[PDB]
Amino acid sequence: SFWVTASVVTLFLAWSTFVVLFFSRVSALFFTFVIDKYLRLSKNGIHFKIGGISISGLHAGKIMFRNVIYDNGDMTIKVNDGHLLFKYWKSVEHRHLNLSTKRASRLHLVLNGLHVNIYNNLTKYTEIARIRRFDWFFENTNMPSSVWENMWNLLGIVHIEVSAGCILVGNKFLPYALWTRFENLNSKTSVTESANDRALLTFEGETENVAVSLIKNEQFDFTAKDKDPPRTMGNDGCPLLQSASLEFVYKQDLLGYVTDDEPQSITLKLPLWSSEWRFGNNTVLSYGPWAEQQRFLIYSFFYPPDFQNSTATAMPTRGKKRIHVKHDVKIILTKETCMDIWFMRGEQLESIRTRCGPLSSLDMSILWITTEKGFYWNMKAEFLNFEATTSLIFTKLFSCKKFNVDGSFVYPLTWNGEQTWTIDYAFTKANAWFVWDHKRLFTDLINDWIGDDPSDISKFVPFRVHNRMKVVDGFEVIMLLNESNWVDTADMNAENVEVAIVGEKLSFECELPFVDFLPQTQMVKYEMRGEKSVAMRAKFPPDSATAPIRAALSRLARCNSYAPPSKHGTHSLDTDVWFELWRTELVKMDFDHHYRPLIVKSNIPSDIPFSILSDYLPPPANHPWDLEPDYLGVDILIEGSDVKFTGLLVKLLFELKNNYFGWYDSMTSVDDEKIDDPIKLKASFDKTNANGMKPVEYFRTMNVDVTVRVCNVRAEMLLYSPAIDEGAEPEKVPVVFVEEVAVEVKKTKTQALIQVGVSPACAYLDKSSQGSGPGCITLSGFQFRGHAMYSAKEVAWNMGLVEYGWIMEILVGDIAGTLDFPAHAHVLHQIMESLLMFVISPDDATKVPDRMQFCQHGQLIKACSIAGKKTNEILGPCKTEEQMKYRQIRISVDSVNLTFVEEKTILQISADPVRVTICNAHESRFTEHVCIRVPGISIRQAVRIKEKPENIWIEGANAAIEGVSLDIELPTPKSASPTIGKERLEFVRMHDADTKRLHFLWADHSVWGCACFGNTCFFGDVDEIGSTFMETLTKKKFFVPGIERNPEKQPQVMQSVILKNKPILSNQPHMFYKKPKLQSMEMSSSYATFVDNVRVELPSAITVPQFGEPGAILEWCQAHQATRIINDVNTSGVNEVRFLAINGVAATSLDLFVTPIGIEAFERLVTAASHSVPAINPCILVHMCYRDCVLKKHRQPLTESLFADEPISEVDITVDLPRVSIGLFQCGVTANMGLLLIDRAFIQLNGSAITVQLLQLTNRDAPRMNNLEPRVMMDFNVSDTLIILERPIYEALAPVMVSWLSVVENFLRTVDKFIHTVECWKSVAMAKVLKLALDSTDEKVVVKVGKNRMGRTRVLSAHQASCPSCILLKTLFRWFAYAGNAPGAINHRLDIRPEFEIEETRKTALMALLSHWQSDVGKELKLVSYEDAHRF
Amino acid sequence: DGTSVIYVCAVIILILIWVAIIGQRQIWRHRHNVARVRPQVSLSSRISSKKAVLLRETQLDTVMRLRCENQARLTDCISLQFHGEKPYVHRMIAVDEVTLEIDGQLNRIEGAVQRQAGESTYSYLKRIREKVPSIPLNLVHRIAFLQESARFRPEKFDVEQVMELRSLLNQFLRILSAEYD
Ligand SMILES: CCCCCCCC/C=C/CCCCCCCC(=O)OC[C@H](COP(=O)(O)OCCN)OC(=O)CCCCCCC/C=C/CCCCCCCC
Ligand SMILES: CCCCCCCC/C=C\CCCCCCCC(=O)OC[C@H](COP(=O)(O)OCCN)OC(=O)CCCCCCC/C=C/CCCCCCCC
Ligand SMILES: CCCCCCCC/C=C\CCCCCCCC(=O)OC[C@H](COP(=O)(O)OCCN)OC(=O)CCCCCCC/C=C\CCCCCCCC
Ligand SMILES: CCCCCCCCCCCCCCCC
Repeated sequence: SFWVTASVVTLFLAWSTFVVLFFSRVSALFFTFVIDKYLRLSKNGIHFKIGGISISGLHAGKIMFRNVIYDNGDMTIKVNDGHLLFKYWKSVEHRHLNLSTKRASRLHLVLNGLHVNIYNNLTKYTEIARIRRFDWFFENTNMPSSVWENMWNLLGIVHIEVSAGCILVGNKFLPYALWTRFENLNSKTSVTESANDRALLTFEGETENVAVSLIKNEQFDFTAKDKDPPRTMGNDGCPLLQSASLEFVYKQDLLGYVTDDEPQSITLKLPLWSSEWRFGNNTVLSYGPWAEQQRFLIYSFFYPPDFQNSTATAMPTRGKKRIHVKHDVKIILTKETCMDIWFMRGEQLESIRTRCGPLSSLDMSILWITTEKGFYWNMKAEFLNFEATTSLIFTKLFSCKKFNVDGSFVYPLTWNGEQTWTIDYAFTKANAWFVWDHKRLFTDLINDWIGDDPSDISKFVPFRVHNRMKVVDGFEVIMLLNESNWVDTADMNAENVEVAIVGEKLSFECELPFVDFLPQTQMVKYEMRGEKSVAMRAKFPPDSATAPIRAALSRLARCNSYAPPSKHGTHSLDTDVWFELWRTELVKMDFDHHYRPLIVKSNIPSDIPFSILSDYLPPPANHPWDLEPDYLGVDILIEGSDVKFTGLLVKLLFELKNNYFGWYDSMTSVDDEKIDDPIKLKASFDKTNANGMKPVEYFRTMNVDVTVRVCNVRAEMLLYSPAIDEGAEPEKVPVVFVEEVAVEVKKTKTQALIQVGVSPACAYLDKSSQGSGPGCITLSGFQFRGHAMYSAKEVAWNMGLVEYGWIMEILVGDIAGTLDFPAHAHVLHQIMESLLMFVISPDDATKVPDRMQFCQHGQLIKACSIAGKKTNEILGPCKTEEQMKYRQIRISVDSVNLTFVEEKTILQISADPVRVTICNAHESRFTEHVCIRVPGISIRQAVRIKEKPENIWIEGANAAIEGVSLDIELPTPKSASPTIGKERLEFVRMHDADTKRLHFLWADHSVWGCACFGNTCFFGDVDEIGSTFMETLTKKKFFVPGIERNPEKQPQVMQSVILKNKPILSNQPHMFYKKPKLQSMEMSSSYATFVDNVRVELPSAITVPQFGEPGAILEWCQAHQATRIINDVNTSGVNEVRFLAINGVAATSLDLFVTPIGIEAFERLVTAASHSVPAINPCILVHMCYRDCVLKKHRQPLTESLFADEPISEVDITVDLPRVSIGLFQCGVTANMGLLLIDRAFIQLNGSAITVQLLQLTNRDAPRMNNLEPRVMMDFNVSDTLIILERPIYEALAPVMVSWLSVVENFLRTVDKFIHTVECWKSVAMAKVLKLALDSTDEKVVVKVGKNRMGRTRVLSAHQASCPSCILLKTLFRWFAYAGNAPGAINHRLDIRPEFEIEETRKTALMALLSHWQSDVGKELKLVSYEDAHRF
Repeated sequence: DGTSVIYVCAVIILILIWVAIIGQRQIWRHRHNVARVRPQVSLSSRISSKKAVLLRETQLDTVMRLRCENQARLTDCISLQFHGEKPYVHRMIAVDEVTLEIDGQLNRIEGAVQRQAGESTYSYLKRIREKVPSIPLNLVHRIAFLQESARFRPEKFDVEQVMELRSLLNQFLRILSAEYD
């Protein structure tokens, strides 16, 4: 029947399916029951279960298994499935295990789906309970060589294969669990011969994939205290050490027994215990502060602190089993490896993403025993081609070809003992970019890493960190010095002004002695040295209007450097774009930081109610100025220097101060600053300055004592060196020798004292081709003192400081010079031209970012809250502190003795102590004032007559202006409110009541005072020097160094404000760079008999100064003093016979002596001026034309659209005119002298008596040297004069007229010739340069370079883009800079044709060249608006 | 012959059953890749037996209780050989002074015992004061503040604070011994 066979077939199906696919379950049940019973696993608290096993494959060595679970209370080991093969058919090679021979892998284990979950460490916690006698815990938890050798001989190589495996570390009490996973693990466990030990076990293998991460614990009750990870890769959590392959070699000596008499050694015959890890491709290896917190939590759980003072481990003795000493870890990165650090700043994810090359290794020796010094572990990392980058807008951070770290970490016996960290950093050929935003970013990273957990004495462990950083084979630090701290974030062709400090060796040491628990003050010292061939290089954007001028100046300057150029740096070797201006051999910077640690007192775990807790605690500070300030001692030394000086040095120092120690510490990309609504402008500004989110102690001030000392400075005063004459040595760049420049800044809570001291300085000017000789300028000394007065009234805490008073005092010593004419006058002219052009930099000036336009209240120029309170609005425009502060400048020049030497003439200009004062609140008026005090300035001239073997000089002319005392009251600045005076008075007397440092506001006087007088606090309560500053009657030099020993009295000149009773200048030896290898004899004699003869004593022999020993520059200055014009009493002559608002005396007196021979000597000077004109560089002419354009703000007829501004009244003058006494003399074979005396006049407009008298040296025969020669007069007088304009005899007089008029006519003709010579030279040289630039195919010489992306941020950007006569000049600068035929103008060259003398042709040539250049210029010319009137 | 038909039907159905079971098992094995599927920290996700899970949970709870109770004794004989001269020794003495003077003295039958969880000197002193109202409320607050200032606060802690804490502890012990003869 069908039923019977159906039942039979159903039984077949059921039984066959059960026995082939389900009998494993029942067999596993049986074996699970047997195994835990026989070995007592359940009794010992071990959970064991098998979900499947095979029994029919034993005769093939195969044992399949499934769902094997093993838990022992600490970790759970689970395997999804697998099989165990014992390949018994592989013959055993030897009777006994021979460790020195190869064995077959008779044992093969395959595990599919291996789980390992480590959740507890019961051994350590039971030990802690036992050592602390926690009996409650100890009860609640409810808890052979022959055989080993035979088993290892039978098994051979244990081949273990894991298709997939995961390791999970964590439990229910940990917020995050460490998830480690891998795939395709093939490994071979083997035993081999071992020296000193029983055997060596090796565990080699590979994994085809590996990844570690921190995953979220689902059982955890996360609260607001817990912080989310910065980034997650989906469900995998926060990544850590992702990789594509891993090769591991684990070696461990199986310990034997001690055979020697002495115990086991700590350094001899160490048992081998090592681990090697080689990573493949795609190793990412991320980390961060949050991962550090999770690591601390997990490690502190699984490895709890027993708080027990350890003991030095007793080494096993003879006959006892040996112990392991140390474990060695070697990690090798076989490919390029990333190493990222991620952390959160507010709501933004920051990162420090680094990279290392292939074969970058990490070594790690971990001591496994304890000695009498405790235990320690070493570390040796080496990253090849280590490159680091940040997440800022400027992402470049660091790069080097090799990075080595050697760290040693020592832990003492006592758990509370002082640990010692010794970390040595080594870099090879490292280059870095430093911005202050990097410092801010790293400070935020360190603060995040430390955490916000409170400090506990029961958890406090003192420790010292010894950091030593070394850079070898060259270093390079690039600092971005764009004005207003703009940045170009473009990856390529970044148009940033960059300064690079390069050198061979860089050092940095820093000890961190955190050995006190919450100390009142923490002291940390830093040291940094640049040790060999140090240089400073400056780069400017190629189309920045400064780079072409700088490059032309560098190309055309004929300078010889004593310092060989440095070959160091990586991104600054391009000399065409990088300007190496400073060269030194040592720069050492020392920092001494004293600070109060910033404790977050809101995190103190206080269970006491706040109502009575506040009673015991001291009252909190209401203002940051109520706190004791921190301290920072800065000490910088520049040992020697060879400087290519220019105004760019001053500009770069100013930008360094602004961008690194000023208001502009934060970068601003040139593409983001687009905000027009002040409401949202303030909102964005407010978000960055989160004052409400910080404690009051965050804004604690810091006293800083800066000491910068620059020693043995030889500076090149770069200029356009003249043309070379074949027969003469080329004229080099002038060199300035300064022995020392000392800068001291003493900034305190309420004031800052800036003090600059300069030693005697020389200036050797090269001998010109004309042949007069070298020139010298001598300065006896220079001192600058600046007193800045601070207040915190109505100032935002982010700024926390407003400056209301700024007193400056410039003290210049004695200026003595002996210059030739006209070469050195031209040298000074172009030196001043280049210096002023580079310092001002009108086309390079940039707009301040809107978020960086701070106010007197710490808010922005637009959208200021305090100004909003006025006129009852939410926000209004406040005013910057520059417009409101009281500024006063005192300038004193002890003396000035400059001699201009010609072949037959010298012209000495001598001056008395000159005082100039600028006071913007002078007397009761709060407007700009200028006060000039010139007690006397004289001009003398000597004309050489050489009819004798001894030179004969006479005083051809004289001048003297005495008693100049002028007070100029400049009008109010344009666009200023009518009540600026009242506003400034209220501002000044508001930020002064607490200190009263500007005494003139509180003096009870009808006429107020100024810092012009001694009515202010200047480096002391009493302003001693300022009291008698304008008192020029005594004529007393102010630059007299001295020491004041009263701490309350202000220090004297050249007396350090940092030290006490010590001068700011120290005469110490320092390193320096050595040198590398009339026309008628009768008429002239006639004048010599009457005019006073003088002796001219030039400096003996002007040599090149060399620094040598200290004080040698002083000796060079003392040897080359001012030229002396010594009068002779025996030859004394007729030079002496005589008979808006501006106030003061124009001059007390005005003497003037003139002879025709004196005017002849002026003619000599003028003729010498015109001769040297063709030898001038045309580049200075291009420079002067460009200066005209820029100083006019490029006010072309095309750019009149940009000028729509739309003194003009109340100009009054009340001055006293001098008593003019002019004495003329003329002798011709006989002597006639005319005396003019004008009495004092006054302008309100009046005059006084005028006496013109014509004398005659007629003997006493016709009605002391010339005892027979009196003077007979032909007088002429005027009684008075009032102009009110308010808005025979012929025979003797004839020789006078025909001589004086002849000499005056000759002088005027010479002047006209000089003027026409200069004009013709200008036209011809400009045409020559234009034609040469037009006929040039060099790539660099081009009208526009680059995209000029930084040009959008520059003031006068629209103007300079439409000075077509100024874009063309910039191309000419690029022609001088880079054209190969540019040195074709270093030749003394006159007109190429005789036709150029005619004016029309030389003008039309220039016009035609301009026309030819117009088409080339117009391609990039961006026209402001449009002028179709000019187009027609 | 119907026997041949029965045999072939049995063979085909048996092969289909075997291939279906083995295919489902293989799909399950392939899906459960331990290197791709994120595991769970729960012990019950790996151990099926409730008894073993409960035992391990109790062991973890005991470990956490030990971690709470594991408090370092800063004032130790060999720990005073170290420190001793350092400025922070006084707060180390103060933090252990409260423990030694109270817990080491009030470890009697009727004395209160600090809780293992939420161990607070302020709360423990409040519990003591509830039973013994003779001690003023100022005394417990000042003692707790002194110990807390020693442990966490940056205010200057020196010999004066140690002497004040010792005097207050002596007064507290005197009153508590008067109330506990
Ligand atoms: C991320 C991918 C994961 C890759 C893993 C990389 C390497 C990680 C592994 C290290 C494996 C550990 C080696 C085995 C332990 C060492 C043997 C041992 O010490 O047992 C004790 C005892 C005596 O040794 P002593 O050193 O004197 O004792 C001192 C303290 N015990 O040893 C013996 O007597 C027997 C020796 C053999 C026992 C070792 C077991 C043999 C096989 C091991 C393979 C391990 C497989 C695990 C890999 C699976 C993937 C995670
Ligand atoms: C010596 C060889 C040449 C060196 C080459 C690099 C030249 C770098 C040049 C000039 C900058 C050097 C000064 C560096 C620290 C500046 C000191 C300072 O301002 O610290 C102040 C700061 C707080 O100021 P603010 O946050 O602005 O707020 C206060 C009120 N607003 O207080 C402090 O933290 C103290 C600073 C500790 C001094 C230690 C700094 C050591 C110098 C590091 C320079 C880094 C360049 C090294 C990179 C080279 C790698 C190849
Ligand atoms: C070969 C390369 C080196 C050769 C170059 C030589 C440069 C020429 C010479 C001297 C440089 C001028 C010295 C300037 C000293 C700086 C004085 C100063 O800025 O102090 C003010 C400031 C205080 O104000 P705040 O902190 O903002 O307010 C705090 C309120 N709670 O001080 C500070 O912040 C820290 C002081 C650190 C200054 C250290 C750097 C000094 C500058 C240059 C020295 C080395 C020059 C090399 C770099 C040149 C790059 C242009
Ligand atoms: C702004 C006037 C500049 C020239 C005056 C200073 C130079 C004095 C030396 C005279 C020779 C220079 C001739 C003109 C060169 C531009």
